[PDB]
Amino acid sequence: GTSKLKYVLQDARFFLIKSNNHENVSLAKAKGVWSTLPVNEKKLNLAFRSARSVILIFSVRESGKFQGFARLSSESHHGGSPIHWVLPAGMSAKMLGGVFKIDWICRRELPFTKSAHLTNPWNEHKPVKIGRDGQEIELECGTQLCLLFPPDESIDLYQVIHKM
Ligand SMILES: CNc1nc(Cl)nc2c1ncn2Cc1cccc(OC)c1
Repeated sequence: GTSKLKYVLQDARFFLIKSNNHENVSLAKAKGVWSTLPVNEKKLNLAFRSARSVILIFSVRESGKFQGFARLSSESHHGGSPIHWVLPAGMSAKMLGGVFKIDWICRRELPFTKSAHLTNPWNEHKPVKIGRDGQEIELECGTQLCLLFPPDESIDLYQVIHKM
C-alpha cells in the first residue's frame, strides 16, 4: 500500500540531488550515506532540525530519470568510515567529507517523462526534473513526485516511521 509512505511524507521537506555519475548513487544505495558540497550541506543540516522528514530525491545527470528517494536520518558528520566517491573533474574529497546517514524509501527508477505534469514553485514553476543539486522542492510537488515512483516492495517503512 501507500498509507505508510504518505505518513512519512507528511509535512516533509524535499530536495533534488543531482549526481554526476551512477557510481555515487549506487554507493549511497549500498551504504545508506550521502555527501554533498558545503553550501548544500548547510541547507540540509538546517532542514533536518526543522522538519519531521527531509527527503532527498536523486537524479543522475544525463540519465533522464530519477533513481529513487531517501530520508535523512542524521545531520552531516565528519571522520569515521571513509567513502570512495567518484569525484568529477574539479572535485576533491575535502569538498565532500560531511556524511549524512540516509534511509532509502524507494530504490526504483522513475523516468522524467512520468513527472512532466509536476512543476516546482521554488524553481519558477519549471518541471520538477529541472534544478541544480540541492534545489528545494515545494511540499505538494515533492509529495506527488514521490508518489509517482513504483512501489519498492523490498523496503518496510515501519522502521523509518520509528526514527521520526
Ligand atoms: C557524493 N556526492 C556527489 N557525487 C557526484 Cl558524481 N556529483 C554530486 C554530488 N553532490 C553534488 N553533485 C553535483 C555536482 C557534481 C560536480 C560539481 C558540482 O559543483 C556545483 C556539483
